[PDB]
Amino acid sequence: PVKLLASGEISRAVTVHVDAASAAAIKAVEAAGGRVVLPE
RNA sequence: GAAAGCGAGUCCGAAUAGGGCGGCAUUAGUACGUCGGGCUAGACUCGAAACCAGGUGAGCUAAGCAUGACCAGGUUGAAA
Repeated sequence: PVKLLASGEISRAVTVHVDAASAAAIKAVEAAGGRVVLPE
């Protein structure tokens, strides 16, 4: 499976479809505008 | 990180000392080739004494069995 990690900092609206993400990765996509969709 | 796992953080720990990593001030790989070296094969070439497998030999020699052959001449003089 995939994973999102907080390294880049430009801020933009993005909708991510990863299988998991780090605390500061989710709390970075939302703060910049956008949703992170993790399955059931 | 032993792992679960967490993630530019993570591991010991009960939070503060530190290991390893990131940013590093910071630069990049991958495929094929030729060459250096490594590993694995007989591994630069040549050489054992030996160990193991299957077979060949008793026409030599050691013996055994079957059936044949051989021992001039002279001396001594047992029992009965």
